[PDB]
Amino acid sequence: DGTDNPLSGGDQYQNITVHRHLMLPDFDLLEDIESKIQPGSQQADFLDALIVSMDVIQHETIGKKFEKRHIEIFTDLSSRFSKSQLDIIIHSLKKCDISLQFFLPFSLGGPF
Amino acid sequence: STGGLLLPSDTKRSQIYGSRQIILEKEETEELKRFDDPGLMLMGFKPLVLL
Repeated sequence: DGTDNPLSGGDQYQNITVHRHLMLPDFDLLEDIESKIQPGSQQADFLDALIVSMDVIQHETIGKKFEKRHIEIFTDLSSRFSKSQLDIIIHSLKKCDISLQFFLPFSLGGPF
Repeated sequence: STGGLLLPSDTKRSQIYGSRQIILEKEETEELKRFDDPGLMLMGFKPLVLL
């Protein structure tokens, strides 16, 4: 609905909310995802969320080294993307040597 | 806390994950691992080259 992002400048980085930081998961987050069926009918972007995720990964990897840093994506991809920077994020991900995995809804291409 | 003598129904089962305890009955644990009556259910056939 809104945008409580750690970084959000101008029009870009909108309809995105970094809900949690990197620490021990408990029943708090399990409840939080258990009771967040809300739509929040404002679809803006998906790549910006991943860029913010990797940036905050680099931001909060202080005092706690991580051997494998992982990000997963779940997006219908029905909204218009952004081409503000693509090669820059590719280079930043290679220098960060993190291997993302992309997941997608039932849309790959009887009673399913 | 009184010594004495406890009895099967005087006790529960628990697990303390992270900073929270979870409490169940003996029958609750014995039941959550229930899926089927004994016996095999045929799930079709497969070649002896795939296993």
